[PDB]
Amino acid sequence: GSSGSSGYCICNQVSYGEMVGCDNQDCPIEWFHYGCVGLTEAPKGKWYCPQCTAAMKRRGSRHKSGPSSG
Ligand SMILES: [Zn+2]
Ligand SMILES: [Zn+2]
Repeated sequence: GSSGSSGYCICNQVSYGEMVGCDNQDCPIEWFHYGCVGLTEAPKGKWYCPQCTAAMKRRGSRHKSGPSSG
């Protein structure tokens, strides 16, 4: 059993250093490192973690989620 860190960022590490809270409160992390996501500096506009933008993108165009059979 590995205990100690709260595992937040995608790297499964504690929430330290300059972190950017995902705009989507629903986000399971809502906290990613700047070096992990690549943010030399705070985002002027709205910033969405790579975990959401990936999901939202699929839901957008080609929104076809039917029954899995075959
Ligand atoms: Zn990280
Ligand atoms: Zn997110």
